[PDB]
Amino acid sequence: ERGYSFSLTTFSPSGKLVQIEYALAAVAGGAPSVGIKAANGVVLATEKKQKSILYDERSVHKVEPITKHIGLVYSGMGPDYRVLVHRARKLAQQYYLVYQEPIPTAQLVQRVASVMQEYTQSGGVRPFGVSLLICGWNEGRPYLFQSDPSGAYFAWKATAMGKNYVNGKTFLEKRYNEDLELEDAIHTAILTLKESFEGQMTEDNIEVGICNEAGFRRLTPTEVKDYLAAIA
Amino acid sequence: GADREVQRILLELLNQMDGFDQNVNVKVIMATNRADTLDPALLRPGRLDRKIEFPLPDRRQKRLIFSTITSKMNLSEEVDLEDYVARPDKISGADINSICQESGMLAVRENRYIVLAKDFEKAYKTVIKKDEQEHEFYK
Amino acid sequence: SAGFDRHITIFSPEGRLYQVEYAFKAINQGGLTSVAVRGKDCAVIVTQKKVPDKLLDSSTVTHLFKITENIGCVMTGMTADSRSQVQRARYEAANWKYKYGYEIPVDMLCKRIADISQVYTQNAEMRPLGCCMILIGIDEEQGPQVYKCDPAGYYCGFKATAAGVKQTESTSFLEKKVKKKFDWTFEQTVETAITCLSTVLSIDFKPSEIEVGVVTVENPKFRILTEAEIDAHLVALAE
Amino acid sequence: RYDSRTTIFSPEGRLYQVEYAMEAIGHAGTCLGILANDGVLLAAERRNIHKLLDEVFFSEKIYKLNEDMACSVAGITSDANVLTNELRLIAQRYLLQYQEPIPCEQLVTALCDIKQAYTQFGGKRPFGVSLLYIGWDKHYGFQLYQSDPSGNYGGWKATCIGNNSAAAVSMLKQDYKEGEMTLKSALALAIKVLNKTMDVSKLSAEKVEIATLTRENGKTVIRVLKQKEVEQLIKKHEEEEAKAEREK
Amino acid sequence: SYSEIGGLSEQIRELREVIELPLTNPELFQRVGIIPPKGCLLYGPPGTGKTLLARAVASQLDCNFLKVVSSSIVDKYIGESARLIREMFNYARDHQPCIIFMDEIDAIGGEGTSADREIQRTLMEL
Amino acid sequence: QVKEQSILELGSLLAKTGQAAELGGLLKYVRPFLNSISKAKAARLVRSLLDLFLDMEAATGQEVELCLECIEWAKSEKRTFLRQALEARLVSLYFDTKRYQEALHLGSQLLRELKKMDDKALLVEVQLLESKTYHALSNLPKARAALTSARTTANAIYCPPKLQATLDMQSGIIHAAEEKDWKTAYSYFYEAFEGYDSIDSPKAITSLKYMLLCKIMLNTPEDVQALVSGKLALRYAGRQTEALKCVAQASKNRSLADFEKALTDYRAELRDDPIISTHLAKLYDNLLEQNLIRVIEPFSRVQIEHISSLIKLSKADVERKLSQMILDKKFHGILDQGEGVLIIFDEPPVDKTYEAALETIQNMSKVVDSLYNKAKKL
Amino acid sequence: DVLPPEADSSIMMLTSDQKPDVMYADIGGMDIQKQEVREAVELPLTHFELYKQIGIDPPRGVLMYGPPG
Amino acid sequence: AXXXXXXXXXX
Ligand SMILES: Nc1ncnc2c1ncn2[C@@H]1O[C@H](COP(=O)(O)OP(=O)(O)O)[C@@H](O)[C@H]1O
Repeated sequence: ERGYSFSLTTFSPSGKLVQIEYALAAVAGGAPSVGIKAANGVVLATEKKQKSILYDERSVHKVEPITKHIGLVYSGMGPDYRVLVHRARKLAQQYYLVYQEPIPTAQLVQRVASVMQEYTQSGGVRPFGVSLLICGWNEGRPYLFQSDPSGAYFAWKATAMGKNYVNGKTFLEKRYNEDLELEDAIHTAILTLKESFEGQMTEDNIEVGICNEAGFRRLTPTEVKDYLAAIA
Repeated sequence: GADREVQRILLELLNQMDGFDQNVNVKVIMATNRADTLDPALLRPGRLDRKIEFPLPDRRQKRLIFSTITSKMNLSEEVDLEDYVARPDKISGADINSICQESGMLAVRENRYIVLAKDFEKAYKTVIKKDEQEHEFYK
Repeated sequence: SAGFDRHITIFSPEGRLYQVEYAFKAINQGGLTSVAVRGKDCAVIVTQKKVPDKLLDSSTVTHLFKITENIGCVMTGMTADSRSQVQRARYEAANWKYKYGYEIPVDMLCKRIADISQVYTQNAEMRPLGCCMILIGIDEEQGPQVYKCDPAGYYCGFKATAAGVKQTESTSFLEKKVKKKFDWTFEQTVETAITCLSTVLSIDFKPSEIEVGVVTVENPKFRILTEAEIDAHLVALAE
Repeated sequence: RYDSRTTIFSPEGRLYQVEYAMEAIGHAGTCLGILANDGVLLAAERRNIHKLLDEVFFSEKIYKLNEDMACSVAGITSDANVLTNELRLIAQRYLLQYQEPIPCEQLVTALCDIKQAYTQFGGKRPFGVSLLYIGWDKHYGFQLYQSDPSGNYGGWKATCIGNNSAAAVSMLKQDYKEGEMTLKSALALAIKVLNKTMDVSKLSAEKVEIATLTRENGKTVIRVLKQKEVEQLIKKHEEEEAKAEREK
Repeated sequence: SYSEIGGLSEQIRELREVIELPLTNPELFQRVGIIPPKGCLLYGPPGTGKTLLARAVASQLDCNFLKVVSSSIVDKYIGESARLIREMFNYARDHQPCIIFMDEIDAIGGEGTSADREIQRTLMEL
Repeated sequence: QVKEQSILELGSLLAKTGQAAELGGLLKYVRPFLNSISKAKAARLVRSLLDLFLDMEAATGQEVELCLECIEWAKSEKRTFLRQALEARLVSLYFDTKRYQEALHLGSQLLRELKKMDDKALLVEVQLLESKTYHALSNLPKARAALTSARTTANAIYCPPKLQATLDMQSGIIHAAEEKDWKTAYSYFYEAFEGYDSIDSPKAITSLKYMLLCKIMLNTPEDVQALVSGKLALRYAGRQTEALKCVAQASKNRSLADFEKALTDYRAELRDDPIISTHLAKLYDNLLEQNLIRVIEPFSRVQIEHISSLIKLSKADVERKLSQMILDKKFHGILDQGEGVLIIFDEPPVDKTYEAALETIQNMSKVVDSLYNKAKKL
Repeated sequence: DVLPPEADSSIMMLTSDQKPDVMYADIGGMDIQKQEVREAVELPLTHFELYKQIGIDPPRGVLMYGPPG
Repeated sequence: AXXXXXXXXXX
């Protein structure tokens, strides 16, 4: 596997496509995002910490919408996130114009992942080094999927990508009861990030979206501040 | 002929630790920072029996660590070491020794013979902003 | 730490794209620095214009370009690439206005410019553009705005940013400035940019040694302070 | 070494990349289809069964291609989706063009050529996915087809791919049943084979996945047995196991 | 003399601190109870005179100076590179006190090849 | 649903009114009500009903009785989660009532069932109650394994902040009873403190008092000043924090009389917390030795009357403590009573030469025996 | 005559003047780790009677692994 | 790359 690490179209002697793995390293070393599916909806969180006060925290939002009922959270090379979202909104849109119903979250990831897999079949295109968490509330059941640079889309109930992900998962499996409600879920989601965010959880440092029955929405700085104050 | 001579070393290591010539009362202490790259034969219960793990100090070991590095330093009574041992940042042991060894160096520069609370915060922001470079696009 | 590097499309084992990394280190090869400071209703960009010859046509040695009637940009980095990035932007905005019926907000113009740079990081066809852009514009409903798009395609909203050889101290200086919150008056902002650039380099800043751009909410137009004004501003900074 | 491109021939004449690819199937989950008259079954293994993982599809390893064709997968996840996508599109084209279901084998040849075609033109990575096919037709009834990454396919009466393929394939031979392959016998063997092939014992119901294909009143229901019936299936094998210990 | 290096008043002043102090007035460091600081990393454009400042500091203290061209220490044969660093510090124990001035240190400090880990080993030895 | 909320309120006001018979009757009266409500709601209701009931200070003897009746009552309806609930509280009540052997036995029953079952949240709670009960019984080496059982199961559960405080406080008591390591004893108390602090629980003060005690016992009576003011300690600053303050100066000034003034000045603050009594008493009983030796260092014969004056202790008190110190081989001396003097002296060595001879004599005694056997051969 | 052998410091056998001078209480915390090491590389030399009383030969190696610093 | 080396012995 030593010399086969580079090319994404040459199987290693052990049948290991290494380059996809190294891309997954770029995900495993990115901003921590946490997802929890409460029986009332889907809650996503990620730390939007800038490198200095010179930044305008509200400029770039990580927890984002695709349609009215789907949103994304990423842990990896940012700019590679944006190219993903646009092909996501377009894909979410291209579904609407053809079928006229909001794209089921299963299909969107099936085609937001199939977007990823396109770049991992030829030499001359780097894999999308940003794992994605997709929340949606369709057909009356909250959904939380993770699409990876490798092209495989999971069906996570609650996970966390990015730095210190192993610890985050351990906090879950601990404080995750399949029978929570969205209100409690937000507290758990914030806490899971709290295990790694190196600092006070300022309202311009953590960005949270709630995928409930009515639709996904990036929480305004205050409401999180209402939430963050309670947890602290 | 190079990876072969690194392997001739590990095997010569393996063969004396638990091999035909059993030694009496020769204990071997080994330290590594990875713990998974190590060959499975050198982690098999018999050569390196106890695989002690040294995890990053929690909110408690950091207190004990602070109390021993500083208990020799001259700290001005207003320095509440519990104000810095609670900050969530995952400082490591060198970093706690650092946040202290350089903390005093800031006091020494100003010719003050007592480390004051002001320096520790000036020290505390230098031994933990380790990103610095980053590039902002790996996030 | 060279890594697989030699190709922009091949990840390093740790998950770091070295070729993209080297882009930024090419950014400061221009040997100059630009600072943008966002005030209460204005944004001021100051650059270093070190004309190393008495023969150079000083009029065309500018690092400041006008992307559009309301958005002005400064390039820090390779002049050739910075020129292409400027030219690509102008089309991107003009296509934005022509396509949606209004002038492109300074917000997106860095996004589209960033998006263009990002694909050059995946598809190993174009060598990445080695220059950072700073977009300043009086944006309606959001006051003056500043953005800095990097070689890898990362853009952020900056209360103040600086790119160039002395970026670490320029940002540390600004970081020291913005925190002692004050009434950032247009005079204050223009002064702040000049001081930031001056302190880092340790120069007197003769009238012609810089090119300060100014955009204000009152007159949402990109203007480059004429050499007479910088001297007036500079003398104001002294006293 | 001649393993740099999928189109380079080794001096002995071996396309190494194809050996590397098909050998890559080993890391994947185990899928088996047993001999059966009036039916044939697929049994897969859910390799990743962590707790926090919400089960939304219930069929991570068994796909339905045509109204009477089901195929599992054992290999790369990304390639598995694209092949299963290309498989269905091929099958439905045949239905549109001939207004007749794609007769199984011509489905495998259509996919096998697609998979093989990658092993010929350069710059495309050899599909690292083998996949069992079961189904029925008006031509030969129930059939089992074993696709390989190297494109080569082949009819089979009982086969397993992926993890511990050797252990499963031999045992499927050891108790191999010809003619007497009623569905019930197939189910008992299928869970019976997974018991040792699957390292973790007790063949916990949720950790196994059986989908059966039967010809009912000319409708060809493709079934994915729910946990409840697996529990009794695992119990049915579990009860039979204890009686065998009486030898001691 | 320090005066001969020119325009580095602040930088020369700093390097005096870390290097000069622990060697001349240890009392100050032991008075406050902190172990003497050891080591200064001088980075700058080539030819700016990093070595001279590091050479003047030896001249003021009258302490022996050992100069290692760091790039040279990384010889091709395995384990020679770690050994040269080891002999340096082992030499220091015999002759004290010595400013061990390592030239460009990027070579030894700052991955999958036999030779790609020899750089790794040499850092661990340093 | 509506019927559930009110009965919670009636007990609370009744608990304020202390109608234990009404509350206990209510608890038995709410028994048919408990059947009418959900298992989850009733549990916390009966918990709060039982917790509130057991909370009342009307110790009429039905507390154990009612909990036993509550224990049986859950047995009939098969509400295992609740029956493990009443049992859990019953072990708690026994421990506070001094009834230990019963507390351990019932808890030992609870641990038997809980271990295999779920609700590890109660295993830690009950596993702790055994850990703290085993300490009072004086079985320290069995509490160390007990607590590490709760801290080998805490790591696999949520460990709420309140519980995380208890698994600490009991984990600083057990490092204190061992009297070997304090810096670790103090560290857990500080961590134990901060956990209780946040939850604004009354026992956070017990956290602080022991912290000061860990500082005092570590020969650092100066650090007590700081914490007693601190930042999180000011809010709690009161008599209790003052109790340890006066003792600390007692050890710093090394005044057995001063120490004794503190022990008498503050009786319900040092003598009513057995961890503060056993450990502190060991101090004064040790501060006396280190001071007796310093006084006797010069003299070579000193009237037992005089040593009393220096140490500021009654002749009887020094009469004894000298007697035990000589007996235990602390200092080499002798107390002559007919002259009221302590004859200090120097112990000469054991003159190894005679020890090598006595061992050799036995050696040669064995050889002379083996010579006999050769003699038998004739 | 048989002169005494010479193996005092061939491979840097720690001399009586190279004692690192770091007491156990100087190391901070590491309560659990210190005991595990203190149980395989320190205790058996002193209290070997205890090990042989239980029938287990004392552990002979320890591998301290964890994040750097 | 990295080259291990043998050696003779000039008497
Ligand atoms: N800034 C300087 N001040 C004084 N001498 C200098 C300076 N820069 C270079 N020199 C001269 O060059 C030599 C020192 O350069 P050196 O320290 O080797 O540069 P560097 O280490 O930065 O590559 C001496 O001969 C010195 O006189």
